[PDB]
Amino acid sequence: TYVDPHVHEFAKELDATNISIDKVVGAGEFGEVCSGRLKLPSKKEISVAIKTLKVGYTEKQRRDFLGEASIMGQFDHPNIIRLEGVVTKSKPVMIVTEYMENGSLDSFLRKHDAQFTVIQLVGMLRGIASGMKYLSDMGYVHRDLAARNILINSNLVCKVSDFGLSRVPIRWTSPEAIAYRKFTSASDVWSYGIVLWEVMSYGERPYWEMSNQDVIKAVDEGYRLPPPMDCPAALYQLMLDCWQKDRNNRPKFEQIVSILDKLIRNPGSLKIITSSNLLLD
Repeated sequence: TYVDPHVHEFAKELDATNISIDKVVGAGEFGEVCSGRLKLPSKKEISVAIKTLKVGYTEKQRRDFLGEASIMGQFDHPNIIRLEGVVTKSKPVMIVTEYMENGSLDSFLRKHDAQFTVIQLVGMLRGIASGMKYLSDMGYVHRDLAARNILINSNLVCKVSDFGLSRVPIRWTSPEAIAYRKFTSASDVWSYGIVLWEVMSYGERPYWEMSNQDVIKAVDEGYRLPPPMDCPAALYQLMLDCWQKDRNNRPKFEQIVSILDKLIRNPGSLKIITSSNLLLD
């Protein structure tokens, strides 16, 4: 079980002598983002992502910044970004996480439109579902599950990131969560359906640039995102199931993992294909 903080309980204090910065990767919400190397206590050296808190931060910025680490540090799963530790006893304050060579999944897929096999895409999707199954098992609702918040490593393994918004983005949010803030693991399953569409669409924006008001109304009326080009029937059906109006009828993450595993095991089933406008379901 996840425990809501809203920390040294769940984050290791790293010695900065063990951190080296290699590359600066622009700015983040709270400070700079870079990558580098971390020397572990066993002397092994690994690549890491490093984020710092800006000079002259406010106490609220510090709390929000480190709050993400206190959440991430609760999880230890191959499809959830690993927290290596924090530096708080010296400034700038830092959060150190596993390095992901290929960055955010949506921007990565946009660079490689139609360049992966359907089995490669399903492998990515299975990793994301496995990470979500763990988070939901822990009682955590993500609330911001989207391809931009999944990171992908050199071996194409996808891992859930960005713990800033959840606890024990209209296009990605379930209708009930929009209507009255009913956030549950089933609203994360809705979001997963959107990520499934993003992946199969190679990082197309869900609902493109539709007015937010129209995204809300259309989805409420029963309209759904259309099948991506050449989308396996099984995967479009999975999207539709994740997008059931009644949250009790959506699959659980465990079922999603199971569905994907069966597709990986019988790849011929992916050969059955479905045949900027929404479809009435």
